[PDB]
Amino acid sequence: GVFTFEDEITSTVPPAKLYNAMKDADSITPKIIDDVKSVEIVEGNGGPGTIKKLTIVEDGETKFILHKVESIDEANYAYNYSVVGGVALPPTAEKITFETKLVEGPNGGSIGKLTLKYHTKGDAKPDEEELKKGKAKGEGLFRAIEGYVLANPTQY
Ligand code: NA
Repeated sequence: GVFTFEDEITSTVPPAKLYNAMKDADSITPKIIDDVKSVEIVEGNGGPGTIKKLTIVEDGETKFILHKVESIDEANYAYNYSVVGGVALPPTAEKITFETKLVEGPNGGSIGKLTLKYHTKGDAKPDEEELKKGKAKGEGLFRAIEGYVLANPTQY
């Protein structure tokens, strides 16, 4: 089964810029996140369908996460990707998607929804903590991306 959660948020950065930064996740993430060290394309051209491998060190031990790029709606400032392998997936959970949608803000800010789709195996329901870890993680990347942009205004 699949279980969906939606969270709403705002940013001072206009959505067009956040979106650009969002598309450049491979580049930025290793810089902003201490534990992320690299992102490599395994197969695909960076578009939807692409499979990526993230290398991390956590508590000094190297680990791998596997991502799939789900869709892109540039006109709509939407960037979606799923965690398809690695540390975030318990056996009941087959995948976890993170979707980010941005809309025009009142103050030349961005209005955005973070959607988490938790796909479990069979009738299993999501673990409470995994869900909590996943929400924090989604929100975390968004903030990190926002931070990079504030730090560097003209890059995007
Ligand atoms: Na790093």
